Amino acid sequence: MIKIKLTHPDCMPKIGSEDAAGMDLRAFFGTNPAADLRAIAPGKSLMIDTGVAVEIPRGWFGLVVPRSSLGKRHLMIANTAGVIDSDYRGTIKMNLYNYGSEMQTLENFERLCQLVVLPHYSTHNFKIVDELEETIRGE
Amino acid sequence: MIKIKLTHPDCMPKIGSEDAAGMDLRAFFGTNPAADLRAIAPGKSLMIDTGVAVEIPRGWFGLVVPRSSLGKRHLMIANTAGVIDSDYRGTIKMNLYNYGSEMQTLENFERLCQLVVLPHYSTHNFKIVDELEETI
Amino acid sequence: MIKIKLTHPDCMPKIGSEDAAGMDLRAFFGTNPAADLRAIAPGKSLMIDTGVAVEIPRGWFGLVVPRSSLGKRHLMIANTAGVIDSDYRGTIKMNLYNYGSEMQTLENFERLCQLVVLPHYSTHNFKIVDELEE
Repeated sequence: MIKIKLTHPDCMPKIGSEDAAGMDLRAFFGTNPAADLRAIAPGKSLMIDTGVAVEIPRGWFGLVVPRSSLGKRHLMIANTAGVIDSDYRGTIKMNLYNYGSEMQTLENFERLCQLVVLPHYSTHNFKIVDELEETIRGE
Repeated sequence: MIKIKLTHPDCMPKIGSEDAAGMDLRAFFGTNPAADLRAIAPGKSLMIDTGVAVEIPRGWFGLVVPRSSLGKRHLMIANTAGVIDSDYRGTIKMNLYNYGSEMQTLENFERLCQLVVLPHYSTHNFKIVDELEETI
Repeated sequence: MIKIKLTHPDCMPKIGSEDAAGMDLRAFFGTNPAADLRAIAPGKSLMIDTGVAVEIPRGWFGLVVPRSSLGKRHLMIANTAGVIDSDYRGTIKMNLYNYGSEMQTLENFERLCQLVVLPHYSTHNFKIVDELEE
């Protein structure tokens, strides 16, 4: 199981169908009255908290990518894609960058990125060698 | 298996060796349009049909990313990477954005993006908790 | 296991905790003192050799994405993300594009991208179908 800890109950990611690859992470601007909206100007970035901390199982990791709706807004994750290790315990942040020409305003709890949980090879299970075994593709 | 449905036979993804991570998806502008080349200006985007609809096995999903040759052309997917759920049944689209400084032209049936099919954890197998466990 | 061939010993990817999803690929500019620093101006790109060639097991592949810290530097992989097939035997390259407004400089052997090794479905295990099930 993925264990999920929420800063506020409304940070709960949007769960899709049984077949969904991912769950939608939402902006969390806080609970104060002024937390209703935040704006990202063209060429600027904003570190957005999701209010979601996760315990991903050992052997898996979290991939954070934009929702397709982010594409129309010309927003991207500044570091392209978030990689959430299974030992990470803080809340997931989305550092969103405005590569378009118009200012983008976001609502509190708006769905912005997908969290997909995938398996990975153990990064300690490697061996340094002097030559690798050749293949037709090679290069 | 990956079930592949083609709008036109020339939409067939380019499948490489047994060891290839992904298959190459192609632009689809129609059978034989007069405008077989479409230009994308700097700062502009173009929604491109691949002509490819897939059924991906349950427990897996499709990741759509540019081919490496798009890097030199300064084209990205507007939403960075496509996420194709295993219950998606339309054709895959590539919304390509020109982030560079010069016009780029795409050709009908040109290979543009890779479709890699990857496993994912069930998004329903979660539990909300009050506190997370520290790490072993 | 993953087999790794390094052009120079200092190219060794940064290995993290046992839980780490990936290992950090480093810039490899050479063995020079002339190789200490490179600059990438806004709107420009630099093809960066990692000095790292890998033999990834069959059934798996390598995904190369920026480190989190590249986001603050407004550097991206020009082709968004690297896809390393299990039969690729050259060294991994990072073609880094400066999409921001400020100058960036990178040091030799500085950690830049994450390499994550993940399974992929066999692209030969497909059927061409007349019409799909909805």
